[PDB]
Formats: sequence, C-alpha cells, structure tokens
Amino acid sequence: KLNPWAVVGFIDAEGSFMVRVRKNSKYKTGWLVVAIFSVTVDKKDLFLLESLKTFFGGLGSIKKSGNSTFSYRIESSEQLTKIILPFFDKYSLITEALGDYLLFKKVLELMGTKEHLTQRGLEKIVSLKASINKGLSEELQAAFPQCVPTPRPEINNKNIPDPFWLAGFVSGDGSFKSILKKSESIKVGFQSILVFQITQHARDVKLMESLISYLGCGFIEKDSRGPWLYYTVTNFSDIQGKIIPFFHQYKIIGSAYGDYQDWCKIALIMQNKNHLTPEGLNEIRALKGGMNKG
DNA sequence: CGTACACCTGATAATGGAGGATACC
DNA sequence: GGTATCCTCCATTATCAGGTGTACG
Ligand SMILES: [Mg+2]
Ligand SMILES: [Mg+2]
Repeated sequence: KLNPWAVVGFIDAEGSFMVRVRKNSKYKTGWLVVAIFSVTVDKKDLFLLESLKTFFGGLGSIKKSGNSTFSYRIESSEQLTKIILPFFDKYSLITEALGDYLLFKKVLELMGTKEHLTQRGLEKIVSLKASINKGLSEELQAAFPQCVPTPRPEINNKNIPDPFWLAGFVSGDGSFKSILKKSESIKVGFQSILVFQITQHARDVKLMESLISYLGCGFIEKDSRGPWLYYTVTNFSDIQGKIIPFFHQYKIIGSAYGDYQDWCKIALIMQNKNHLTPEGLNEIRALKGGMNKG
C-alpha cells in the first residue's frame, strides 16, 4: 500500500532506466533493442519489491540479482509503454534521473512504431542510449561511430512535488544515523548523536538546497573528495521538532521504516536526558545494534 | 560537561550492465 | 526465420554510512 508520490520519490533515489542494444544476426539490423525498468535492493527489502509489483499492476518480475540482492524488473516494451510511461508522465521524477527517464521514453516511442527494426531508428536509439546513465559501451561506440549523443534534457529548478515524494526519496537515499562517539568530557565517556542525512550527487544541488527551507533545518556539506552532498541535520531540537514529526506523518517505506522507529526510540531516551547515564547509554547501544538487520 | 557543526573515509547494496533460453508470430 | 521476453548471472563502484575534532556556551 504505496502512495504514487512515494514511489516516484523512491525511484528518484534507486530506480534504473536501461536501454540495451545487443548484437545478434537474427535481427535484420544485426541488433536487438531492449528497454528495462529495474529496482534492485537487498533481500531485507524483498517485501517492498512485492508491493511495487502489486502497485504496477502485477507486472514484471522479481529475481535474484546478486548474492544478497533481488531486482524487480519490467522488460516488456509493451508493458512499459502501457503502465510505466503513463505513471511517470503523470507523476514526474525531479532528480537527474528524470533526464534518463525522458530519453528512455523516446526509445520506447520509437520501439512502439517499430522504428527500432530499421536502420535510421536504430541509429536514433543509439543516440538516445548515448546520453543515458553511463553512455555507450566500447562495443556500441565502435559499431556506431557516426551517432552523435542526443542533447540531455535541460529541465530547470524542480520543486518537491508532494511531501510523500520526500518520504520515498529518503527511503532510498536518506540515513537515520545513531552515533556513539568517544568523549573526554561527557561523564559517561560517550556522546550520543542523532544525525539525519540525505545523500546525492552535486548536480542536484538545487534540490538539495531546497531541503533546508522545505524541512526548516539542516545544512549542506560537500564531501571534499568529489561531487557529493550530504544534507545533514545534527541539531537535536530540529530532529525532535521537525524531522521526526515529518516522517511520522509521511512514512518511510522498506525496512528502513524499522530503523526510523528505532532512531525515534533513541531520541526519546535523549529527550529524557537518559543518554547521559550508563543505563540509558546501554539502551541506546542495544537499539543501535539492532538497526539495519531487517 | 555537553552539544553541534566541521571535517574524514571505506565496504558494499546498488549501479547498470551481461548473455543464453524460451516464447511468440 | 525474425522478433520479444524471460531468466540467470556479475564486475565494479558511488555512495551511504560510520566515523573523529573542536569551538563554544
Ligand atoms: Mg540512490
Ligand atoms: Mg540509494
């Protein structure tokens, strides 16, 4: 029982829009063109993959991916055009994932009129694929030297469309951190810190910036090493006053919801000042130990 | 004593594929 | 045949995530 804007928020965090162009001499052009919508998570979130499937009309399938991950995927061109496109055309992505989605859609529209089974459409598809995710492989790059990449979508400053979007997004790219930090001055030897965090690539700077006014707190840290921003809340009265109540009403999805509850329990012990006693520190240690376990 | 932001860093849950088998027309 | 989808498998990595230092009241 997922809400539409939560699903969009989650796919803004974790979805993959893929176009594969595979060599095969049984096709008249020599290539097979396939579009895939894919969501891949640890098995701990297998129940959220099942909800997603049910949400998307029972379509697609859920399969072992890696050692301990499972993917939900839709690989039918037809089913993609019928269910996925009208969903995201109505409830639009707001990160740079939107750019990949829009180029993915164009490929699908070209597959819909069968233009992919022609030389000219295949070339267009290769140009579209060229600006999606990591771009052309060495194989396609060499087989398609003429194909100029299609300009990436310039979509400007997108607002958070609905608070449920933020719930979904934080479900994928948010962290509810409990830290126990050695302290020379705290009477129990340790500081208990709750940190709320959202991690994104720097190109979505405007979005990340808008979280501060949206949530009425936080600040953006930039990783000194690369293009990575961490929207961060460390002020405990903001945690209590703004973050916890937001997510109480707009609930996180997946097993991360259990983690948020645990984190909430730490805050309670902290609101009571019991984190500054050995017993309270130990409760927090137990809650924390329990986090991220399914 | 205690909090809060400034600053640091790495293991791995996702990123984003791959190719062979089977079904459809 | 030609075309479409299903299924199984995975190499590498961009983050999440798990910190520590220190100024300030
Ligand atoms: Mg993400
Ligand atoms: Mg994520």
